[PDB]
Amino acid sequence: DVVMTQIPLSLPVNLGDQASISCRSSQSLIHSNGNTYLHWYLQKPGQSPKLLMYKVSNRFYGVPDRFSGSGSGTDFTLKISRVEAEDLGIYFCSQSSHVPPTFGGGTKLEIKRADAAPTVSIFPPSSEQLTSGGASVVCFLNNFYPKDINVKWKIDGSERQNGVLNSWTDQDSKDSTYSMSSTLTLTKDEYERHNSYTCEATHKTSTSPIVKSFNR
Amino acid sequence: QIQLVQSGPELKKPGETVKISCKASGYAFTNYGVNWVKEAPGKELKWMGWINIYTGEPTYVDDFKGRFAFSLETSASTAYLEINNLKNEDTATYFCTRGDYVNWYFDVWGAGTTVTVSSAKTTPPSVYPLAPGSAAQTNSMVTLGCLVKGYFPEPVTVTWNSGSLSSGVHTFPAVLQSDLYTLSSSVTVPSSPRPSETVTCNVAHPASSTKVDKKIVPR
Ligand SMILES: CC(=O)[C@H]1CC[C@H]2[C@@H]3CC[C@H]4C[C@@H](OC(=O)CCC(=O)O)CC[C@]4(C)[C@H]3CC[C@]12C
Repeated sequence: DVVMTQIPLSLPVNLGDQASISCRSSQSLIHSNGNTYLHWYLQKPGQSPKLLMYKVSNRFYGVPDRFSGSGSGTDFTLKISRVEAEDLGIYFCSQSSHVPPTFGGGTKLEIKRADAAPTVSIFPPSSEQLTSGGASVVCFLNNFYPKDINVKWKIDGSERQNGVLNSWTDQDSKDSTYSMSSTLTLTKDEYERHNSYTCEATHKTSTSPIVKSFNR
Repeated sequence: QIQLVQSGPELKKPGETVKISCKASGYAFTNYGVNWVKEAPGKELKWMGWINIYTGEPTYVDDFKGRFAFSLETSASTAYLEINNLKNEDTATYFCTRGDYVNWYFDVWGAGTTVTVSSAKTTPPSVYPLAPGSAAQTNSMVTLGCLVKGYFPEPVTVTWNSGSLSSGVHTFPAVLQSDLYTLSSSVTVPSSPRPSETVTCNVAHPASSTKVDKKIVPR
């Protein structure tokens, strides 16, 4: 299967600039018939994909001339002249020359902002849950950019790796940042075996970790 | 308008069967193939197979051999994909696209149809409050949050103060624990509001006709 690998995964375009997505094939997309069938889709949030352009460089009906395509043989490059808010979402390059048409990659166009560090909050198990014998510790890593963040749960100093559950929110519509919660859930007995529970946030924007704790 | 119109969202247990409807209109049905596309969480957009209106017969890509069956009822312009003996791994969104014989692209995509496979029975969530345990003004600000844990099926709706609090609200996407859903929301307010003034989260689970209001009381 011709595996399309395209990167970057996230393109923090600065609205208004020229942006370049590139895509590459694990084979030549050059057919016996003497043409290249590399196509380009665009899928806005929670929706169906759209045909954007076909055969490496032909704009499908609708696609304003802001979109431009290019390449040959194995490397391709979709290019947006001056980006516009209307055209942000994930981008897929599928080729229909060999069997099967493989879709690869997925490059999402996101916005670029000044680096932000996270408003990391930590919460102990509310009475209600303890009374039912569960124990959920909740750390809220809030309002930060860039999108990647590494979280560590140290319980008595010793790191825990299992009992975890992370969830992110994609770029906030009105403040270009991200957010994530880390939910270390453990049994009440595992819980009151110890004091000290701490959340650890190693992020681009900081010299040393961001730590947060409560002592049970 | 010209489109492929697909069936509604299915919730099936394992070993069942699903028949997704792909009804075409506005265009000459016989002279385009109907292609099918599986989209899976995190997984790639994976071309599943094809259906030839001309001749009828259908082509399957290896992965979707046999259990997946490409039907067709031409008079009626509808195309069908059927999965039998749903494994828990079939949870995805299925697209049907209008495939073109000349440039071989897929230009008219259907809205999609989500299959969710699970042996979980309808369950109400447990709305726990999460009050600080005593932290200070980071810089004159407080953040509370509710933890809607243990439900099925999706979705749950969480509002603070019944819609009044939008900003600072970050409802995180439902994640899974043993078939059931666990999800959380956080609201951030100025130190003046709490506790001078009340903050609450309203958790509604339409699936089981339950609305819960847990008032965040201090610690
Ligand atoms: C109408 C319709 O549905 C269209 C949409 C996409 C089209 C298919 C896309 C892939 C190509 C592969 C081609 O390559 C080859 O010649 C074989 C050798 C190789 O694959 O490298 C042969 C036909 C097919 C399979 C196309 C037939 C018609 C399709 C199905």
